[PDB]
Amino acid sequence: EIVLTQSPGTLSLSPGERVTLSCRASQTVYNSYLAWYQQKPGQAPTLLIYGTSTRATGVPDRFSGSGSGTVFTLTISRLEPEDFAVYFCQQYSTSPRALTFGGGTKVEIKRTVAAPSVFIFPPSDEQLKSGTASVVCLLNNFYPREAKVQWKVDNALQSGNSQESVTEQDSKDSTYSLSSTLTLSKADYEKHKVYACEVTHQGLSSPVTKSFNRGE
Amino acid sequence: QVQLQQSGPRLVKPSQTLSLTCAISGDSVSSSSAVWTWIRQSPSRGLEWLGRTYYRSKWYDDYAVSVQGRITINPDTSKNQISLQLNSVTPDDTAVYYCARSSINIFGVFVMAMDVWGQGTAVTVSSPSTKGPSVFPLAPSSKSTSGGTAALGCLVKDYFPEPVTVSWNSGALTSGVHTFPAVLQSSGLYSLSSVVTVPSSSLGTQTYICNVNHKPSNTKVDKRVEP
Repeated sequence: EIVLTQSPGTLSLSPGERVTLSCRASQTVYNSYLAWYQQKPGQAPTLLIYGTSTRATGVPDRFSGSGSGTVFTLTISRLEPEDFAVYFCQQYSTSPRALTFGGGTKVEIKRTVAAPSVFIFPPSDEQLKSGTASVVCLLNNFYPREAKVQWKVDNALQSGNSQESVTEQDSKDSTYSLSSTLTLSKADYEKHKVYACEVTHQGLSSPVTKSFNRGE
Repeated sequence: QVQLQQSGPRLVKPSQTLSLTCAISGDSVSSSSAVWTWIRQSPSRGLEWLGRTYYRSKWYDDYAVSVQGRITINPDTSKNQISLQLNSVTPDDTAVYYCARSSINIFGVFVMAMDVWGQGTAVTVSSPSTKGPSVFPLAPSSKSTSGGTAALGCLVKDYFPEPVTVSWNSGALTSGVHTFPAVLQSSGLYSLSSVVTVPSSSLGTQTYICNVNHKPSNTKVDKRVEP
């Protein structure tokens, strides 16, 4: 059973640069049987190269495949922002009949630092009727991905009662966004007045705080 | 052209059977120029081939060693589809399942480069019952919109399993939409947010509605979001 090992696992490069992706096979893969795919978030993979070096129909000329034996290479001559994706190699063996994929290389796009815009959302009256209060903080369209969110309730730093998640890099402007949810019981939410999300990021000269007063 | 339309998301109890379908348009399932294949993808294990079926004067199946003995891939010519049956599932079978076509033939061999893919079916192997989400508005304050930009959203809370789909204005609004990965709460239920930034000067003239669809529970919610 042929194992395909892709390197590097993740790459971060500026548009305009040349990208070189490597795929190493544990034993010989014959030239007709090595293919490459591009997979953008939320989508099925699409075929990029087949037969080691043949560009699939419609694929931009900036993509090319090469190599032989046990080492195969996918090159992007000049990276574009829309090329953010995971790239996979794939081999088919006729005897025994087997089909395996490499683990993928994620090509991330390096762009200028971008500060987040920050927004805070109180719990809805509808949710409060149900006994729980979710307070949401949005950090919109920033780069790089590292960001710090601190929740304060009546100026007391919160810990252990929030969860956050981050979008994949935007295909157009190459930024991230982040959502953090502070979850309180209705009783606790009603005990306090000032709710604040404080955001630290490389693009901000000093931290940004967005807040509201419950009932105002 | 050629399109492959797969089952919606599925929740399967451990030890039970996963059944999926892949409906083909723009080709014949019995085409001697095609091979039909199932592939799955998980975060932990990546892309894994499961098997293929194809017609050459008779039907053939080839299955991957990892699943041989509990997998069937059956064609249905009257429906022009292929199916997948995977028996005795475990949580390791939680994955996005894809059907795909391969038709590229090099020197008489189908080299199994996949040229057309279905949209994927998110399968969760787990014992809890389905539960539909509650949908709450994320309304921006008055002051936050004093600038040019208003942030609006929906909180999609307490559902199981993944996934949910969120659109805005029935798909008419896509620019500036961000739908975040769900997080798993201590209850074992998921919570997700979806937001969009829009011009504050529209908040009086334009309606904004988030359309939430949780197919496993047949829950559909359209929530108007008014700052």
